[PDB]
Amino acid sequence: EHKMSVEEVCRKYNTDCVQGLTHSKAQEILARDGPNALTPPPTTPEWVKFCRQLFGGFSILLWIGAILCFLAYGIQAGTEDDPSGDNLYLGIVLAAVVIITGCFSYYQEAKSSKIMESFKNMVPQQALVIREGEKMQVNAEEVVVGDLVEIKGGDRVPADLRIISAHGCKVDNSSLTGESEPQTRSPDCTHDNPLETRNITFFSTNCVEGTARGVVVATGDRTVMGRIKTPIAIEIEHFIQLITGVAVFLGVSFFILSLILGYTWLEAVIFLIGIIVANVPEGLLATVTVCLTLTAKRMARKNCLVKNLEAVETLGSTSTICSDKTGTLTQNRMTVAHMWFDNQIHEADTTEDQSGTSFDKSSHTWVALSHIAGLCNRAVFKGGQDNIPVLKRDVAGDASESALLKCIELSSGSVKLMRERNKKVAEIPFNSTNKYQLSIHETEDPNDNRYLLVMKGAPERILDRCSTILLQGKEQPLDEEMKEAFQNAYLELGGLGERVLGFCHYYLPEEQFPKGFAFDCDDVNFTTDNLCFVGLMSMIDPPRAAVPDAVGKCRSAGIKVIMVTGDHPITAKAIAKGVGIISEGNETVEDIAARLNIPVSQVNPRDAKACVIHGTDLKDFTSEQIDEILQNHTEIVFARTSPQQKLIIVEGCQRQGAIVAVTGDGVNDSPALKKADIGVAMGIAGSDVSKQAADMILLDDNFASIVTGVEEGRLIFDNLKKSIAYTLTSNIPEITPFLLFIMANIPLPLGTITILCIDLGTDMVPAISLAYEAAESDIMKRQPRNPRTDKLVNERLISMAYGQIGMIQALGGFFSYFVILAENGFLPGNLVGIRLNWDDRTVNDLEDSYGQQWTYEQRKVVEFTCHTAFFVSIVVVQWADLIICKTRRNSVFQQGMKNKILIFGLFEETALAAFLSYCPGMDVALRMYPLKPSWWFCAFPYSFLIFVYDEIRKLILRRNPGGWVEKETYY
Amino acid sequence: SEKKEFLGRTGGSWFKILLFYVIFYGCLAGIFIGTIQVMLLTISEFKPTYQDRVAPPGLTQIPQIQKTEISFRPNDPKSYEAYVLNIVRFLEKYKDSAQRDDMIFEDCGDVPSEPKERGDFNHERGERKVCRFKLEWLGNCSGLNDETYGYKEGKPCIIIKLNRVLGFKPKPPKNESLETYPVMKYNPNVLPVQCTGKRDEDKDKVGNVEYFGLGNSPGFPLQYYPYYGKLLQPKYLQPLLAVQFTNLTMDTEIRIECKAYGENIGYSEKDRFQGRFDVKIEVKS
Amino acid sequence: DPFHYDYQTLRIGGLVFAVVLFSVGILLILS
Ligand SMILES: Nc1ncnc2c1ncn2[C@@H]1O[C@H](COP(=O)(O)OP(=O)(O)O)[C@@H](O)[C@H]1O
Ligand code: ALF
Repeated sequence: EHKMSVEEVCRKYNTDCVQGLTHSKAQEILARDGPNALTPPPTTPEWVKFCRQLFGGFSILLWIGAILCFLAYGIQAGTEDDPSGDNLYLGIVLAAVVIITGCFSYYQEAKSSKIMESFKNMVPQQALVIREGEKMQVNAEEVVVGDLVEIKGGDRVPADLRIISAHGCKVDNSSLTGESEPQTRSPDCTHDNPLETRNITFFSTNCVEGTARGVVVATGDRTVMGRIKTPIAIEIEHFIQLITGVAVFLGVSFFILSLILGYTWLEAVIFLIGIIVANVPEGLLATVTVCLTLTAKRMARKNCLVKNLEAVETLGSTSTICSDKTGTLTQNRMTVAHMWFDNQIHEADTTEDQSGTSFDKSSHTWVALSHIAGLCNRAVFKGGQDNIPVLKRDVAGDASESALLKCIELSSGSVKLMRERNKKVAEIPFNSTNKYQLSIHETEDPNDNRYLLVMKGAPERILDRCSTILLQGKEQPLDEEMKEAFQNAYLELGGLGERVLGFCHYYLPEEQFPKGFAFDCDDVNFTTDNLCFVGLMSMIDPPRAAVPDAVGKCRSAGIKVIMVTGDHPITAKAIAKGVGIISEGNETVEDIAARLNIPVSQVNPRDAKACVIHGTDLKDFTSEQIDEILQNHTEIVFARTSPQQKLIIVEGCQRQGAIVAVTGDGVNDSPALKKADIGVAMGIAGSDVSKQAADMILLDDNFASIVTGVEEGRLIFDNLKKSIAYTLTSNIPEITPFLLFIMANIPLPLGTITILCIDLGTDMVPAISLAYEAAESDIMKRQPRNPRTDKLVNERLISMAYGQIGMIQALGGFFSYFVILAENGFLPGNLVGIRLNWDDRTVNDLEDSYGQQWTYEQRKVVEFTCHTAFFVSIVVVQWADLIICKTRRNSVFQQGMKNKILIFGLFEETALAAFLSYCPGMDVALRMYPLKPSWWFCAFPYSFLIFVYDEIRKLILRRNPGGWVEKETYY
Repeated sequence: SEKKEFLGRTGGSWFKILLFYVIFYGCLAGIFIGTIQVMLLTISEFKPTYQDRVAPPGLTQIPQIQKTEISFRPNDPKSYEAYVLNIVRFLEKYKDSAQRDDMIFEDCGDVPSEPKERGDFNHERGERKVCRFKLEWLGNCSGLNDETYGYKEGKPCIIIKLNRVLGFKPKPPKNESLETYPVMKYNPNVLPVQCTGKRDEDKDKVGNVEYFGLGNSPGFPLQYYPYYGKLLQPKYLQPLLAVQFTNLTMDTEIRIECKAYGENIGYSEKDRFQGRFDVKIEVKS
Repeated sequence: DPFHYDYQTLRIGGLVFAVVLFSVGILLILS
């Protein structure tokens, strides 16, 4: 539907192409066609997440081990009678661990996905459909074929449209032709093919620039679209790869050593399985999933949309926050307070009865200003609003034109009837790059039917374009004293922190501009120069209640805050001072010049911390100059910036290696969100493009949510670091016993069954439990982490896990082993070099330190008792390891034992340790024998030692920040 | 790649982390050694704290056989060298010259008697006295004439030995009326020992068995027990029992289980060498 | 002494201890 004229296309659907569609036909046609929802996948991936989770991840290794143990028991049964299983129990427990881990991970993932589904349906799409000649915010899932739909720059197009009126409209497809370059739109067809003609806008194609009005042709799946990593994730993947490589190397080496020692083929393969399963942190995936679900729950607790749950880690690791001025830092609900015309500041008489008579309401200059304000606005009221006060009346359109229209309605009269009186013949919509919006209107009086070009926008651009100024109805050129008085008024208005526009117009001559002239939205044939100035219109811009506290908290977290905006430097500086970007006492170069009465060039740009750099000067700055600005200054406030300059600033801030987050609401902040590491878009005041491009949406529109997001991101990083530190400690006390068995020829202190039991009883439940841990008191006081230096896993963490805590745990296990052997009769002195006779199946005369002789099985019972004691001792020292791993910089006394799941895991691991030994009949199942009560306290001195050591180290960390201890023993 | 000679090998003054690790490991070894010595203070030297894992000791044999079998041919003197060499190497310590008088050993009863008590386990007295055991009691088994111990004309002559247990006094079975199987000349002060076939075809056809014990009674005399320790009783000569199969078949593996019955002797299915032992014996030609 | 002492009762006492710890661990999270 492209070639036919607007009349044909609007009569094919039996709709009014001028006014719209009444609610009569809309309901019935909605019944015929249904809601326009693009088809999702058939239902969903069903029952396959469960199987993928119990099959994928870091479990495949456990499955291989389980099946290998099962076939080892089978081959043991298929050979000479070997009733001692020792493998079927291992297979069952391994399979049970895998199944339980998979089920728990699936349950958590479903818990998170339920919240994610609740969020994606929480914020719906909308469109300004025209019904009964009025635009209302109707859900895009309702819009039917045949109704008139208006598309604004910076919004998502609801469905396929037949363009009937466009004004500079440009469409970003990026999904149907692959060309991300925005394409100009027009009502007139240009090409026969519908995939390239400039009169049809496609489904799910946001309109970046300009406004257009058209009639829908296709809605729903019968539409043109309907037929056709994160750093935390990469760090986790890299760590998993490295740890698996180390584990496979160690397992292979141990298997070869076992073959040289000649245990058996079955014992050697089972030892390989035990070592490889024990040396990998299989609890990492479940811990990450649990952290993600906790983050999703905490985000839902305060209505904050997260697209990818792992972006919260990026938000936690941020170091610079780039904020917009209005719509993000301010409530974006403004009202006119001060004007300026005829060289005088007039306070707004925002009263129905005009109490005060501050300014005349009948002067010719005021009449012209009111005409300009009411005619250039694109704002429109809502239906059935004639029974509502003007201030409380709902207005469609951007906040500036909305406030202007409200002020005109309260002061002048009826804006809608005034617009209908003066016919509008041309429109150039507002642009962030242009910073000025214009329209040409006719004059109702037939005395001089001269076309009126009405302009509004940034006051500096207005002054640059205009040449004369209306003084009490007259027309005089812009004098130097007039310019200086206008300037002084502008600085006075900016000192109040209020947004100020600039208004100007121009009467087009009749001899050169005839009545039947043809204007263009692309060829500028107007006289957009030497216009006549009228006056300014200040507007109260109130900052949000939570903004000052949020900024104070965020800056205290070591996060620099930059306020990049398109407004004037004076207004931006006043807003920054009000919201705390420029703290009181911090002082800029211009302030130094003003205070010392010295030219700015004579002022050294080193005594000033804050800077209010203009935007047009940024065009002349280079990358090195921008880096110098970002380095030399601590509280930077850019102003008068175009979206391309916003992208340039964001990239320059990125070039220092610093994670930068950008928050915005309008279309102008879309490139910054698309480039920044994490983008935040406001919910109610935000545009569709910005929220589509952003990685984070604030539904309730509070700025304090960013602080809690950074809080949760840092918590997610710290919990993962603690889990890694805890689960990596147990590696040494399992490879070390075999190493000392092979080096000193002492009896084996830790069997493969005990190794697997240690893994699944100490590195399984407490590892996930550490994810449930809350946040400490230093999470919002510590400097942001350095991504290039402070990785998730580093040399300091490896040292802490292996050479400091793993060594202590191995020593505790060895002490338990030695005390068991000495109590039964083998003193430590005559143990070195005894492995050759100890393991022999035919030497039943083995002597000990006392002279008594042991048979093979009698001493093997003692060795297995040593194995069980080693397992229990490792559990006991893992108590203290888990306790010290709860907190990173604070003391466990200050942090508190407020985590229920942690005590749960401690008690469960101790109960498993007790039951695995004292259960009758377990001597032949898992070769674990009861140990005497006096043997339960062998590792107690070592547990106290490790707890004391880490408490002392954390005390040193707190009392001496930045010392060598923080440099080399603070993971 | 690994940069060098511009700033240092991934660091500056490297002798900081290494020094810290040296002190840390030194103190860790020190506390480990201190804990070990503190534990060693508690454990008695004259007796162990725990002995339930040395549950009644298991019988063993001097011809320590690697594959629980004895196989050789009388025609080849080499074929049984691995056995007789190991026998004589252990039995050399029982030679009369090695066991001398004068407060190292002591002359001791030629008839089985009650277990001699040598005082308490305290060190109030010095090194305890030791009974002397002579190869003459082993009779024809001992190499008093031919240093072959059999294996030349007759079939092997194994020797049964009970494992030492600290302060353990075995008691012969009471209620000798039944004692399951009957015994010839039942008498106390002797721990009876019987060698017999395991399977039904092995219970018979094994031939006659001659026990070369002490005092014409197959068993261990109790006058030697209890053992008092390597420190308290160095050079302790435990009683030995020699068994010879004078006549039996050839070229057939005969399975013989040598049990020892007593009230303080236990039995385990898991440990086949506790209180008994199985032997597979066959002579080739 | 050879005769076992600390078992057939270490098993019962240890099972009681493990059951107590199991109950305490499984009851804390609920409360
Ligand atoms: N809706 C509008 N109509 C006419 N002029 C506008 C309008 N909005 C802003 N202007 C002017 O454009 C300047 C910059 O606006 P822009 O860059 O688009 O985003 P922002 O004002 O939020 O920084 C502002 O100083 C404002 O005075
Ligand atoms: F101040 Al804005 F988009 F709201 F630049």
